[PDB]
Amino acid sequence: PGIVELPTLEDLKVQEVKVSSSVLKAAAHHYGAQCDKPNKEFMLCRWEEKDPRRCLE
Amino acid sequence: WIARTFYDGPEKNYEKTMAILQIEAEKAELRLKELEVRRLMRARGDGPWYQYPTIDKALIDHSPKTTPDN
Ligand SMILES: CCCCCCCCCCCCCCCCC[C@@H](O)O[C@H](CO[C@H](O)CCCCCCCCCCCCCCC)COP(=O)(O)OCC[N+](C)(C)C
Repeated sequence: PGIVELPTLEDLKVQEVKVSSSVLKAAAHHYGAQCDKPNKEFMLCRWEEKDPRRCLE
Repeated sequence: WIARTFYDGPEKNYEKTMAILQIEAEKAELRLKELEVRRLMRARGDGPWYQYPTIDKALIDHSPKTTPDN
C-alpha cells in the first residue's frame, strides 16, 4: 500500500571526503572542535525527523 | 372461634401473594437483562466486563537510541 518516495541520484551527488580512517582519526579532535555547528544541526535533524530523505541538505 | 384464634383474614394472604409475585417477576426480568448484557459485553468488549490485558504503555522507553531511526 503506497509508493516509497526516493530522491533522484542527482540529489545524492556531493564532493566526497576522500581520506582514509587514519587521516580522519589524526584530525578528529580539531575537526570536532571546528566543525561542530553543521554536524550538530545535522544530527539534531537526523534524530528528530527519523528520515534519511529529510536530512540531505 | 377457630378462625378467630388460629387464622387471619383473606386480605393478608392476598397482599402477601401480591408482594411475592412482584419480587419474583422483578427477579426474572433482571435475570433476562443480565444474560443479554453479558452477551453484548462479551461480543463487543466495550463494557467493564471481559477486559483482557494489553501491554502497559508506561513500559516504553522514549529516549534517543544510538540510532536516529529508533
Ligand atoms: C368444643 C370444642 C370443639 C373443637 C375442638 C378443637 C380442638 C383443637 C386442637 C387442634 C389444634 C390444631 C393445630 C393448630 C396449630 C397451628 C396453628 C397456629 O398457627 O396457632 C398458634 C397457636 O398455637 C396453639 O396453641 C397450638 C395448640 C396445640 C396444643 C393442642 C392441645 C392438646 C395437646 C396435648 C399436650 C400434652 C398434654 C399433657 C400430657 C401429660 C398461633 O400461631 P399464630 O401465628 O400467632 O396465628 C396467627 C392468627 N392469630 C392472629 C389469630 C393469632
